[PDB]
Amino acid sequence: VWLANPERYGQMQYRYCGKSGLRLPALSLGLWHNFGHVNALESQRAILRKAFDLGITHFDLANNYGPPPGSAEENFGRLLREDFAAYRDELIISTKAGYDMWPGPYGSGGSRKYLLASLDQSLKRMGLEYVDIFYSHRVDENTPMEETASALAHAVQSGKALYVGISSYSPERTQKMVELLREWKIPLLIHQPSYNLLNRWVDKSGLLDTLQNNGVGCIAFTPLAQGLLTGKYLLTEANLNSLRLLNEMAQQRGQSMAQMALSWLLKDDRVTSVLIGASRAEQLEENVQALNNLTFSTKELAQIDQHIADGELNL
Amino acid sequence: VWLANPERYGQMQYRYCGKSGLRLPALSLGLWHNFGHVNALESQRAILRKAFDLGITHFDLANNYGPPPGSAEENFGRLLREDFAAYRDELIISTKAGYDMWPGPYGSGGSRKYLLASLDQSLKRMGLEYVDIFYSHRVDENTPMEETASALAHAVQSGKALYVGISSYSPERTQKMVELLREWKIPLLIHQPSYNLLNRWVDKSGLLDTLQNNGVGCIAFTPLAQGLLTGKYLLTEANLNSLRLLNEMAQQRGQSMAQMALSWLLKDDRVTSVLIGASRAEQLEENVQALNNLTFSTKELAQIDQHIADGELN
Amino acid sequence: VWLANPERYGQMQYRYCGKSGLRLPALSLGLWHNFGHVNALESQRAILRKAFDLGITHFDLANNYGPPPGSAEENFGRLLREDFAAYRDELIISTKAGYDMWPGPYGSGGSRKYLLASLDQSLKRMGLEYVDIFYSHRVDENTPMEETASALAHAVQSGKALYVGISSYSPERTQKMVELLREWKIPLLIHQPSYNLLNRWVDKSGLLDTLQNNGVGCIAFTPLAQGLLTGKYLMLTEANLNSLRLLNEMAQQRGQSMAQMALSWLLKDDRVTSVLIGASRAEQLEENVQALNNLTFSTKELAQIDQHIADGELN
Amino acid sequence: VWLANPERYGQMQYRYCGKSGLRLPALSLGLWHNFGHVNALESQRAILRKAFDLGITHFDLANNYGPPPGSAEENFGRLLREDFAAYRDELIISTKAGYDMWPGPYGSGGSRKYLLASLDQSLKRMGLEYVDIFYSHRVDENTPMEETASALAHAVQSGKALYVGISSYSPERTQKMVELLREWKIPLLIHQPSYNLLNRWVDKSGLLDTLQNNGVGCIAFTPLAQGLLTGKYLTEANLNSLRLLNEMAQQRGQSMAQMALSWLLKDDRVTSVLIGASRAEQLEENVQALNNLTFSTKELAQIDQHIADGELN
Ligand SMILES: [Mg+2]
Ligand SMILES: [Mg+2]
Ligand SMILES: [Mg+2]
Ligand SMILES: [Mg+2]
Ligand SMILES: [Mg+2]
Repeated sequence: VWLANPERYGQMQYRYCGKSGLRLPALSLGLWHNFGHVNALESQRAILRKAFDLGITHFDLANNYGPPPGSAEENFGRLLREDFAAYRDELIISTKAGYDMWPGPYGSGGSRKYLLASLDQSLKRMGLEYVDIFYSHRVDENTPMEETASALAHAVQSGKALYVGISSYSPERTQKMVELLREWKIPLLIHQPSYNLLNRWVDKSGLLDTLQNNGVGCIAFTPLAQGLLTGKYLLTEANLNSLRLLNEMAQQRGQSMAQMALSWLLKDDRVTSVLIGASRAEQLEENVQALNNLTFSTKELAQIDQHIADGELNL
Repeated sequence: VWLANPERYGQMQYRYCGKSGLRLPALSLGLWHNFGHVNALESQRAILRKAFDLGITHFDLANNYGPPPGSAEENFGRLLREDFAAYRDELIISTKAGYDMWPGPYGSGGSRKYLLASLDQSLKRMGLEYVDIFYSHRVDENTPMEETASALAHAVQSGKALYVGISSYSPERTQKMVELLREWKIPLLIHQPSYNLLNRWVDKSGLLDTLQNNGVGCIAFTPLAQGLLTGKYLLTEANLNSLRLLNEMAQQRGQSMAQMALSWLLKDDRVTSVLIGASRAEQLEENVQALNNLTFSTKELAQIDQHIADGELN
Repeated sequence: VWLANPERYGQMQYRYCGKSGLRLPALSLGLWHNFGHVNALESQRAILRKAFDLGITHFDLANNYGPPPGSAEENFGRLLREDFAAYRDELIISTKAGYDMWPGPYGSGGSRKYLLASLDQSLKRMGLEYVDIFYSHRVDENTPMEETASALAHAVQSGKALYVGISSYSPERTQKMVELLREWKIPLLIHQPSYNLLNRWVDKSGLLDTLQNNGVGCIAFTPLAQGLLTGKYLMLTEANLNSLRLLNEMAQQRGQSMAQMALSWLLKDDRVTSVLIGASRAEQLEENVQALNNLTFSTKELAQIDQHIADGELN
Repeated sequence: VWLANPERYGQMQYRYCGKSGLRLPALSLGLWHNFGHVNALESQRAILRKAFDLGITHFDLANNYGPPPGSAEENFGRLLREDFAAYRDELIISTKAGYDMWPGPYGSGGSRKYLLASLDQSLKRMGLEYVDIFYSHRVDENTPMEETASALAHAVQSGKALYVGISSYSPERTQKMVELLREWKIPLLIHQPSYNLLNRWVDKSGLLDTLQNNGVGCIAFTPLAQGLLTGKYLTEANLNSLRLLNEMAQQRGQSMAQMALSWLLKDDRVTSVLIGASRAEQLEENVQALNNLTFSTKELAQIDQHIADGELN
């Protein structure tokens, strides 16, 4: 019998997701790694318990997370049953379909066949009646967006998803999805782009403007650029020199490199949340302290950008 | 085996709820207090049985009623199983979501997540396939009403609620909710404001007009002003003085103070029902007698208001 | 094990119901009487089996048929399970709600509460997943027809009724229900009025114009005027009886019983989809279906029939 | 325990169905014959396993396939449970209602009663929660198309079919069905007409254009004209011209059947051809039609002349 920390909601910051009434914690837990069959369940159990004890109420999955595919959803489902039976209505659970999941022409893409069959598979693996958010995981240029939208719509109408999201859609395609969903009287809840210090496509492309204009939230995937924006590597000598200079700016702020990278994303109120792909419980404890310093000077932002340019860190 | 009073429908007055074809008893039972795990089930049983024997067919609940939260729904569900198994289709059962119910950001307010997870919890606690009326229990300024309305609409489309209501919404927000639900071809059935002799926000604000203009019914919550209108207290000296003068008017009518307060709400067609929160069976027998004198003269209505103004009883 | 007549579809006439693709037998069986707990089930069984062996595929019920109320549905459900388990998809089963069924304010009228609670009760009594036609049984002036229509629409969308009907609605109210159901993209299937030789409200009112203009079928209730148009009575006046005697003489000249002529008269053209026969024994069905052998009337005969009705004051 | 061929997706060609995102294999398996209660289940099993091993992921049924009616659905359902329990999400399974299925006024045609009762029967026989495509199997001139379309829409909204199709509808009635389903926000996925070298109503009539303009797929039923466009073989004149067509196939390095299938698949106007195989080896043979999908103008003219001259229509 496990009792979550009674003070779990006392320190975490929650942000409304776009124009919706749904509040996400400013850091959410992603299950892309660390939750497959290659990872001991004991380590997974410690990560989920620590996340919820820190107030992290959103756990982001996809059909193909593991490895092998599906196994993150299976393991999460087991841990939900063991440790979170009383707490499911305090959690926001997502999953997704769009990348390669199972073999053959219906195991990938944006088709109604793949999306609705995959959703049914994910619900069965996780042992849930519904997910809080179902995403289209990526753009399928070969399926008309009307088909994809109408599948997202069916998942909501049929009670298998409370809300729907998209991931890695351009501003123009985001706009079209919002309009198509509005035909079914469903607001697009949320967009999940890759977004961090080193990958600024969402600001350059004007995605953040499209999202605010349509009241859609934004949750940053790979906010730590897969370990580049942590202590980890402290590729080219110029890259590393600029990473060292960024780490010095973080130290000036009393922050770790990772904390500053997360604070940097959470400086825009147009970012709803940042997805932390934590591999041990201590990482969550350290990352959430980013919330202690969310302001940057003009000079700081200019210097950050200048170090990124110098080191050619825009990969 | 319990057999309800065969004459239960013979005396109660029923009112159509706004423009709808649903008839509510002019007095309904509210379960805000008295039905928690802190109250013995035998006392609850005797209240529910008496209410139905008097023709009271509408039982009003909300997710957080108890204490603790959820326990009034649980206890009601047990009693429905034990005593009302043959009668469920003779009852109108409501519940609601909006106030704090469970910890964290999804346990309060107007979101789709909270309303729909809460409704599922309530149906499970009560052992019901659906409720007859599902409410948004209060305004959430931080959820768009489009979202709250769509969640109510989903509850109806999916067969978990027959009708929908709102509680404590301004006239402007109530109008907007009527419009938003009409986009789903669902009429807003009912609004549950606080309304009694001493608190007439619904009238001054224009809400009663908004409800009639849209065919929405009105069920008065705290019609006895939480004891102020029962002579429980017979507060400033001028308050107390005006309460005693009100009680004298009641006595001139052959009524208790509680009975006059209820008759006053029921004096015309602007109120569908008044929600009585009984702690014992006898209170119900006494309150339903209000129906024997629903008439007030112009002079009586003026003198009531004068006493209230004089005592600053607003 | 009971095997229905292999030749059952060979002689019955079927009529498309209004503009729809649903074909009703020109004679249907109604369970208004003879199917209550006051009637032995062996008698009921003989009636249903005979009906179906004659090609009568439409069995018309209502929540309150018995007595007591609901017992016709229960008895029918038992016989369906015992004798018609392989034949349900060959049957058109209807039920209704609108008259007094259970005590109190939700047990009568047109409200969404009553209609939807009642349809659940009926499906449980009959042991069916759905009925083929669900009716509003009568007008409720105190429920808006938008509420009654929405209730019927919900029965269809939820899969508990394939089609919907109304009974005893005026032309103007019929037209409104058609428009209201069309907002849900549902056509009104059918109208069940009382209609027979002695009761021509449907003609005189304009109902038959409304039904044709909107493609709604018409199923005649009490086509034998509760025994007035049979052998039974040959309180009624001497003038009434004299005219009924002369009508029976007309029937005999056509080689028909009075009941057969009364049924042929309704079915003489395409304004009536079916006539509801309320048989109390198997033989009655055999006799009534033979009305189909003579559906033609001359202009002189029609005028003569009306004259005897006027002379005898039989309206 | 049966393990499908790991290389099954490596050679088959898949075509997007109309404007949709659903990819059908260029050859699909039809179960019109060979899957009845008159056919041993071991032979059916070998056929379905071979199909899937070749990458044929679409299996096309209808209520009344057998004989007796319903039996193809029942047998396919058994083989799905035995051999394809892990693979159902890789399959596209259709069924249909429209022709004579059961006795009486509700057992044929286009009515909501028939289509929805029939789909429930088909799901039960097959042991499926839903089919991937549900068809109206033929035109019913006595049911308003609004009724048929609404019943197809209900099958989709209720989760009993992912997509909807029609079969043997004129271009005018096709166009009407597309419009009616669009009122329900459902795209017509696919049309299944009879189409082969000897039967070109779909081209003559304007249908292929109607399908193209509305983004609807086209799957050819009886692509081998019921054995006429194979080795198998009614007049002396007919037989003469079938001999000559066979020579043209031999020039291309094809059997008559391979050429007849290549001819349908020669351009993008056909999504798939429905093969009704009676033994596994036929499928191995027919799939090689994909090796040669090109025809010169001279071949195309010569084919047509042999058919003209032989009376083959
Ligand atoms: Mg696994
Ligand atoms: Mg364990
Ligand atoms: Mg007990
Ligand atoms: Mg028996
Ligand atoms: Mg076997």
